[PDB]
Amino acid sequence: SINLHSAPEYDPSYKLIQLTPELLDIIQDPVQNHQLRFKSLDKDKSEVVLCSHDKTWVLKQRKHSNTVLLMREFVPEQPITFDETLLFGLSKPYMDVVGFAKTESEFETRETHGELNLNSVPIYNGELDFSDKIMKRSSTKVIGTLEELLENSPCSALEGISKWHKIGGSVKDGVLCILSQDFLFKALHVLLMSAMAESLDLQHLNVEDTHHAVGKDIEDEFNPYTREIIETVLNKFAVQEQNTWRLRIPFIAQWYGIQALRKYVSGISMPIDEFLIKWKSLFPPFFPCDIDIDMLRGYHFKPTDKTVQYIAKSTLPMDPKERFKVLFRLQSQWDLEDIKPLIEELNSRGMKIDSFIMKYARRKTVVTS
Amino acid sequence: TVKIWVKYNEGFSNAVRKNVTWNNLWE
Amino acid sequence: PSVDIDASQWQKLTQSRTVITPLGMMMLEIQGELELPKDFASLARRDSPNEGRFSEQDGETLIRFGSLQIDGERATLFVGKKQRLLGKVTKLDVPMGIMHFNSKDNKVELVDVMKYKVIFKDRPLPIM
Repeated sequence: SINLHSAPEYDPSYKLIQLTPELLDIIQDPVQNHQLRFKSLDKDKSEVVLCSHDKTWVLKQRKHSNTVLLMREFVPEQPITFDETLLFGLSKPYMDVVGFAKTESEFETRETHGELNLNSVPIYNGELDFSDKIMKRSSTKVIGTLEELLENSPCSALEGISKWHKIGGSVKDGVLCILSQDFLFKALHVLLMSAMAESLDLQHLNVEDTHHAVGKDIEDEFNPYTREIIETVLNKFAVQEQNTWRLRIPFIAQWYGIQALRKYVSGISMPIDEFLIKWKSLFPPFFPCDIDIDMLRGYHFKPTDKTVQYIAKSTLPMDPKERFKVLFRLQSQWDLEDIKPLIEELNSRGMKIDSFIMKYARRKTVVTS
Repeated sequence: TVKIWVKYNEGFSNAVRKNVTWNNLWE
Repeated sequence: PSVDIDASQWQKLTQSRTVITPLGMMMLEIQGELELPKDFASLARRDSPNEGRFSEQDGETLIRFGSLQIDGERATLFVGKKQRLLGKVTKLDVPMGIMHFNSKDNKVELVDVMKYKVIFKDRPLPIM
């Protein structure tokens, strides 16, 4: 048998944390130490998360009504002796343990989407007096560097950097900022324009060559396209070697195509060929890309087989039956690949997307009500 | 005489999960 | 604020050296409240060699409150002089990490990893 001992006072510093298989693998990895880290914005209010170098878990405390004792083996200074009575089902004691902790709760860990804390970071639209406007704000405290941002965000380093690149994060005059859609697209256009004019390798762009190409023949005082702006644009529309960037050309073409949809066929339809003409005409001269209407799936619909018109998902109903109804009213017959991105967000319970469509629609391969 | 025993709980209850702050870990 | 989890000590002990972990720890669970005296110091003076209910370990007065007997998955717990509880050794679906939160330096150290627990969810019985 095992002798059970208890201290008169437990240490509440000992706590139970749920270890997911991945968390367990990380913790049980002798190769590296300090791979997991508790992070919080503040001590008294904000949530605490557990982060590796590329993943984030949210902590949740859960109280229970049972007695849970954390006990450890100890070597008695003196032999533990007591008179044995009529104890049956009890063998001779061979071991002593002492309850050193008494927990009333567990700390559960749930995998969660790491996110950036974008509280104090302003939006940059390419103004020339941006430094002044920020300096004349109510909140003087400004996030200086990206390291500070990641440090004070509920996310891992890799998640943070990825999101920062995805949202067009940048820095102007020493203050971190987020480029507006307008300025992002303008900076992209200027970058592409300059890239063609200097015959830069679109598969191997760097910050210095691109920035120099952009600000070569313009005054510094009137040039908002700094090295950081260029680097941001590259980190948004290109992919860097794990050294140099290569443009995501179909993605760029898609962006221009969405803009084109919003500009030319908003509220009105138009032959696909002519729209292709306008779309292509939006690009900087000699820019290498082959456009196709399929790039714009989820951003358009076809009133007729030879016409195209813009549609925003935000204007669609949130109830499945109604959304399918209005989509089918706008267009009687759909191609299978065209309606999916318009209705995917409504699949909350999770199933096969084809079956999901089957519930409200039928094939005949095109799609009908 | 020393008195040691277990007061049996008829069942088991789990409270609602709660958020965790920095002070919750380091009390 | 932010701080890394230190698992170096646990790692070293794990590489070196029943349900008891190699580090010599276990988790006991009882569906109820373990009623212990509020004053160990007073009762330790009345403790007779026959009873052996109290002892001193590393400057702490420990009470011997029961006995545990493990038979495979089955487990039996004797509490006090008059209680017997039947329970089981169950493998945790989600392994539990025991961590020590050092408030002084705001440092966290991995103590151990619990994969099993000895649980007693049924009403206590007479000693025989």
